Amino acid sequence: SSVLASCPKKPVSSYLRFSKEQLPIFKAQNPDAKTTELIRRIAQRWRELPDSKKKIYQDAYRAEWQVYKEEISRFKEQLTPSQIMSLEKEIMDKHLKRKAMTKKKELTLLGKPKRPRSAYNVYVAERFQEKLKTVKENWKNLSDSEKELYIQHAKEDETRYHNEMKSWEEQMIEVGRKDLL
Amino acid sequence: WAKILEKDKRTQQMRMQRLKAKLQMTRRLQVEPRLLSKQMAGCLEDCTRQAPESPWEEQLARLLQEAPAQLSGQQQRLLAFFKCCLLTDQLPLAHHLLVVHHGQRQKRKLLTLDMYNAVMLGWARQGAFKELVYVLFMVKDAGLTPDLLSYAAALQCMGRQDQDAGTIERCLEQMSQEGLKLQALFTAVLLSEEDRATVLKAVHKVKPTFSLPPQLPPPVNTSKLLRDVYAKDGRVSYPKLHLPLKTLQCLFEKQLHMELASRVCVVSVEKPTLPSKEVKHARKTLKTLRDQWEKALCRALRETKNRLEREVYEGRFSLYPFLCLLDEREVVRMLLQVLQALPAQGESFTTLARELSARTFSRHVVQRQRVSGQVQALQNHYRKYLCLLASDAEVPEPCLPRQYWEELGAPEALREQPWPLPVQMELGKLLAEMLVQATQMPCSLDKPHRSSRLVPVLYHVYSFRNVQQIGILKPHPAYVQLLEKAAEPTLTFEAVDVPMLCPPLPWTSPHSGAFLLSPTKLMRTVEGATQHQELLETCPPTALHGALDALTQLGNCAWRVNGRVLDLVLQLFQAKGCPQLGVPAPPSEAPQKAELRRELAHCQKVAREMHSLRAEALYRLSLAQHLRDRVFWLPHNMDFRGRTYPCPPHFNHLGSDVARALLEFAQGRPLGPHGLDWLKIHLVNLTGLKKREPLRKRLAFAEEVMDDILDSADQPLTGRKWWMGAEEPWQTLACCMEVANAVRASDPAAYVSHLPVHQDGSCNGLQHYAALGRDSVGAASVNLEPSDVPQDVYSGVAAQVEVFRRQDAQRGMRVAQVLEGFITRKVVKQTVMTVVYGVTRYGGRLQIEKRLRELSDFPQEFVWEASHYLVRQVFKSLQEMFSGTRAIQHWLTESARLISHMGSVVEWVTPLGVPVIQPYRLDSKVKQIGGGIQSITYTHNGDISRKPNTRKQKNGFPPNFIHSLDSSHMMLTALHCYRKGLTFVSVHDCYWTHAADVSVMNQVCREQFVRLHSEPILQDLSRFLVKRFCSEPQKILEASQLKETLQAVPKPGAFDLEQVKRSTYFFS
Amino acid sequence: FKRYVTDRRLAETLAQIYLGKPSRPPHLLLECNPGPGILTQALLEAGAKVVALESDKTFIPHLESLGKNLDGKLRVIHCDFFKLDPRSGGVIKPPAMSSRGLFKNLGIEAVPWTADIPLKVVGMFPSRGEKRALWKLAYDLYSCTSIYKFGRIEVNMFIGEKEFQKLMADPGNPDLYHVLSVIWQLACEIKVLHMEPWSSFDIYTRKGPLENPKRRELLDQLQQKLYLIQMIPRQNLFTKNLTPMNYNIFFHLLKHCFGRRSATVIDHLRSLTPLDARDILMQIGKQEDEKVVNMHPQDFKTLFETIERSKDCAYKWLYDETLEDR
DNA sequence: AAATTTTATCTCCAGGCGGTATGCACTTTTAACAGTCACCCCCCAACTAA
DNA sequence: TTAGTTGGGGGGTGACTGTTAAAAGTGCATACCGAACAAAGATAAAATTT
Ligand SMILES: Nc1nc2c(ncn2[C@@H]2O[C@H](COP(=O)(O)OP(=O)(O)OP(=O)(O)O)[C@@H](O)[C@H]2O)c(=O)[nH]1
Ligand SMILES: [Mg+2]
Repeated sequence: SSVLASCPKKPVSSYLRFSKEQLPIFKAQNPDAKTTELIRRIAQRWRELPDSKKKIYQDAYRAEWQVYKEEISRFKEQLTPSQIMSLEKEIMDKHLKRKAMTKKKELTLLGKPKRPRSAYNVYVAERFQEKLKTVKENWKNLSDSEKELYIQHAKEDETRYHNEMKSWEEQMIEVGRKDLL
Repeated sequence: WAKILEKDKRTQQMRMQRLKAKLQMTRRLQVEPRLLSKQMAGCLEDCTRQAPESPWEEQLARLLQEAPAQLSGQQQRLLAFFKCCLLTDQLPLAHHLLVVHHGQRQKRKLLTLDMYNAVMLGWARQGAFKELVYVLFMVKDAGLTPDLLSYAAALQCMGRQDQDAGTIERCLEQMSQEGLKLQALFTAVLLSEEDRATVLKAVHKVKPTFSLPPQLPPPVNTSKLLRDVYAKDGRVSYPKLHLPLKTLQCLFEKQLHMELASRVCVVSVEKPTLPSKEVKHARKTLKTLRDQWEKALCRALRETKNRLEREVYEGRFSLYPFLCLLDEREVVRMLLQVLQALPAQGESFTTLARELSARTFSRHVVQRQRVSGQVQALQNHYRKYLCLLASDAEVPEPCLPRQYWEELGAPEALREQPWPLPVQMELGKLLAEMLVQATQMPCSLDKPHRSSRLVPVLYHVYSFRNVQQIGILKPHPAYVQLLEKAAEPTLTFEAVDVPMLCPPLPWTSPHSGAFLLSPTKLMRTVEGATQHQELLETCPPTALHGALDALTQLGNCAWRVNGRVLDLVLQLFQAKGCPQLGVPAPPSEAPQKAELRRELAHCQKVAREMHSLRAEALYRLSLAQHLRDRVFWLPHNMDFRGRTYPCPPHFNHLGSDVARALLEFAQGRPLGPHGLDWLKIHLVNLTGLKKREPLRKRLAFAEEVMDDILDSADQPLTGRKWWMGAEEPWQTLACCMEVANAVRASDPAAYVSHLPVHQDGSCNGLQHYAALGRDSVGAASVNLEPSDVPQDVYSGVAAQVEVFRRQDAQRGMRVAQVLEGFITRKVVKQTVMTVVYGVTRYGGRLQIEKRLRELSDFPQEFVWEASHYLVRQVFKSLQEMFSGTRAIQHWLTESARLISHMGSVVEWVTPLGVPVIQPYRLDSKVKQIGGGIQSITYTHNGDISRKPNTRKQKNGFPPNFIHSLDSSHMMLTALHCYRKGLTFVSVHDCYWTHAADVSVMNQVCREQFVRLHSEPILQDLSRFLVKRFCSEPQKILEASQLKETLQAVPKPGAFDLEQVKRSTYFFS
Repeated sequence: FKRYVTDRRLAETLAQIYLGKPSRPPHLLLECNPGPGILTQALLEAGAKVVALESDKTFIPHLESLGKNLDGKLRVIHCDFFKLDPRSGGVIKPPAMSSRGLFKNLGIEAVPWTADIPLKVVGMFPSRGEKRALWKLAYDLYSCTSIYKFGRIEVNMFIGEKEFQKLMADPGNPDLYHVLSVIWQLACEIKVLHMEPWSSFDIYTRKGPLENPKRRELLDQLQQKLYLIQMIPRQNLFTKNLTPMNYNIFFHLLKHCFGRRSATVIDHLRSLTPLDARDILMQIGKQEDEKVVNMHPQDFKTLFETIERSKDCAYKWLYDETLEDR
């Protein structure tokens, strides 16, 4: 919720502060290089950095940690119960969305076959928000054949996909993902 | 359709990407291990990448070249999991679990040498090298040292793969120089015969001259007591069965079929019910319900197996291999039978757990024997064995049944190993939960389909005992009503609970005997306990020959049922009952705002008790009718002390008068000169009227009332009815019929009698105490000396108690006057019997209260006061009676207490040689199983860390020792009677035999008692106890105290045991 | 250990509280364990009749002597109030008595349940057996047996602090709420009449008075305020569905519902009855996700009566006498 | 050390309470910054079998 | 039922390379609650108590 944004965030870890603070130097060194490589060299010198720098970063992090411990403790007290409901609903929705997103992605990574095409998807594709407006009125059909041609296309798509569906079940058994059947 | 084409090409690209990713880098079984040691990891990498023909065989020698308490619950469960995977042939899962546990540091700690050895053996049985080398890498990284079993597994693998002689010989000198011996390798316990054959082939590829040690003739026992039994010099006339060989083979085939089926079905003996409409409708509904329950059980089992498998694929232990052991149909049928056997009152959850696990192990064992091929070998060996016990067939040289069984060459009997207790309880819990959730039944049974809501058949309710609460599973009441209405005429028994149809398998070792295929235990105990078996195994092999031979002799006795008594008992049972005669009445005949409940509750309680008694009687009578025209045998085994008990519980000869009256010997014998007299004296003894009279007076009284005997034999239920006045009415009727048939025949001397005659011993415990103490005063009292009239202590105690009661009632006590003449030997018998065993006033009071409640004529309001008065007077009367008995009892109790203080349970050895141990210990902590419905609390027996229970160890040492001495006497008597051709079966202290052989049996009894008690039992016991416990060098003071206590034994008295031979009433 | 009263002002105040009814003067007072007999003298001072149910004979003759020339005000019956009507079934020893015989001796005639209160019992609960005495009194009250046969009898007794808090628990206090609280709040109206520390009474042991100052310091460690409570049985306790025949099923339902406290009502109704649990919850006006710890005693009685009033199913309960003693 | 208080009671034929809080040791999870860029999710409609 | 289909246009996570430490999860262990009523008694061990 917007009230969640109102709650303060935890202090950034020591390694990150070093990465953030030392970034503007590295835009001066080589700005065209890929950030991933640059992260490694800052880490490479975080590996070679002296212990005193780590000690001072850790002291600052501890102080900011105590500070944040204080503001968050004060802030979570003054809020209203309706905001409690808002935050709990939003976090539950966020976890559910994360779970769903992973499930859809695992499925799309496992090469699951597509569903059969539809009369309306074909109409939209022929048409090539704005489309939703145009296809709405265009849907009314004065041709019995328009539905019929679609059935033949539906029949053709269904047969190939079912052959893929019976095929796709085989490797999942071979790999070990028997539950997806 | 360009869209279809682009979709197809994208799917093809994604498939190729996934295939490449899987090939280069989901649930997949992990084979290659990850090792902590950097050098070993590099070695594994370079060996894998060395060459396609990588030197796995040479790496084997490279790894084997170096060779420089109680387990936890999780360790035991993992070991059982690995061995069950070995049996089930799901080795990839065992390997995956092993490598996964080898990954994490904490899980690495649990693994021991045995687990790696088992997985190596599994991989060797298939001959694989790569996986065996991987497991060797793991076992070497763990820091363990390979043992004999590892080298045996390697040799078996090399032999199976038909590898050349070089690697084999190399491993040979390595194992030879490391201090190991091939002879020890060929005697390992955990090695199947196929494994030894393959190892032999592999070894003979290198050294063909090597040969196993030759077989030797079995040794014979040489103990003093048992020398004559096994001596080959003398005249022997062993009994032989009357049946021919062909019938005995057919009977064996029938018993094998019954045990393979695992169930036997018998027709009910209840009154038949005409097929009304309601009965047919109920039967149709019940059949439909059974079909639906079967399908639901199948589906639930499949889903549970899938879930448990998925649990293992994450690296966690489960019960998947245990579920895979049996076929699904067998599990479904077992669950359905258990559901059908559930009583209406319900059963405890833990009891259902012990029961469902016990039935699974037996079927697993039978299936293992059936598949492994031992069944055909058993058939052949038993068919050749039966030539000894057939009347027509002959043996070249007669011998004991076990000796012949071993002489032919016994098949090498390999059975399975019991599961640990945690697995046993978890499996039962899972099965019970499956049964509970799977079954469902309609809400309205009588009305077909008014409502479609479905209610569970079984419920889970809590039963509260004092503060404690227990979980109970109770059937739905409508289901119970449906079962009652259907009234099916078929009963089901487990094959173990029904007497064998073929002669029992001889006892050759503590692991083989009794039933042909089903598992049986030589000493009965709770499931977890194993100390008794370990002591039995660690003893010399020739110690238990006497016990095994006695059990086999008792097992091979042919029985039969009495037709007339069975017919009469059916008439009373099916027609309103006769509870006076022990035949329970039908529940239809029943006695039947705060005042009404006080009557309804009593009526319901009486009805419940009558129903339970009728159910038990129904079981016994149905079994008895099913065996009407057949000959059956009853096997035997021992409790942990040595006393023998028949295995089949329902129908044996330890029951009430009905059970002991229905049975009779199958083989007969001419009465001869004294058979009729012995029959008359047995009838008088069964009557109970004359118990303090000499034999002459008993025979005279028998001759006086011959008319009553004849009348009762002719018209039992419609005559003068004299036989119902006896102490044991049903046995008396059978004896009367036997006597009438004998008398009315032409020549009574040639009559063939099938009826056993019982000879029993007076004051047996005090007869052994007086023999141990050699107390002349005690000996004369218990009929150890030649006397003209029987003498017993119990009547004297009763007389003294009555005199005290008379004197007290003179002064005006109400309780003294109320029980004016109800004082009898019966009330004081058990109390004065157990006073020397260590009974307290609490136990005596409870026993006296039980007898007074059982009087049924004593005013029941005064039971408490009467019990107190009687126990006080009895303990006052026994203040100075026994002296030597009490001295021996005190010595035994003090020794047991002092031994039990230092944390060691008491042990001793019987004069025959059977070792005995007391299993009493304190269980401080109790285990639990977290689960769905509830958490079962069980007791972990089989834990030696627990401290001994000093109360139980002192209390039971004096009673238990005397019981071991009695069993030894019975065994010696049976063994020395078998040589003379006698039929001998015993009940603890009562000996049964034919009418004509009673004199010979009495002579043998007296001689064997004298020979047994001629030996110095007490001194040998003291020496053994000193050598076992006192010799331990823990503390000098504790050992000194034990030595001073043990080394002082009571002095013997002045009594020669040879006079027992002339005692007429020693047994009578 | 007995704790008699030996303080004069305390005895006077207790006598005034016991005779706190200006109307209906003659309340026959049944007293337990009179001990020294100071509260007894105070009770006779105010004029009310007394009957002493002395549990020990060592101090009977002193009370008998004090009752001489009292014109029947003081009558001593050697009896123990907590041993009335033993269930053993044998002859009754003199420490115990049959309630019928005692009430015939005292000349008390039975009255209906809806009538007024015949008697009043004044005494103290057992020191270590309060949870036994409460259960026995509850069993006698619900079944209408023993002294409750003759009518509704008040029992005014002193109870300890912890047991008082456990007895007066409410859904507001979830930790102490249990079966005994439910049954004693459904069956009676409990009122707190007086408060008093432990040291006000003089402990009596088997040998005699506990006069050792060492245990007096230990008595401070054992000190707990003793509340005086009043229980008058409720007139509307028995309805058509809850009767002396059905009380066992109600007791078992209450014990089962508290067997697993952290569970909903439906999770227990599924294990107790074959009827539709959701229907019963709807009928008693409760949400499906209702805990057992959130139900007032009236809710429990309404639940039991609602299940019992169902006429659709012939079999509505799984409780049976076979469940008991197993 | 010596007393008081509390507990179980002759053996065998095979026996056991169930739930809720609290602590500790350990391994496994997630959020905290930095920029790049691709994928997934709409937005707003429209059908249909798994 | 519900979720997955196609059109441009819009935006929001996570892919990434990288450390750090608090928060969650896992598995065993001990303790206290229920002291469901239902008379009473004798004796000798087992445990705390001071
Ligand atoms: N410890 C113990 N042993 C028992 C008990 N009942 C029987 N026994 C043993 O079993 C033996 C045989 O008992 P019975 O045959 O009933 O009677 P008995 O002592 O032989 O005496 P009689 O009645 O004269 O034959 C006894 O001597 C005891 O050794 C019992 O309750 N406790
Ligand atoms: Mg006997």
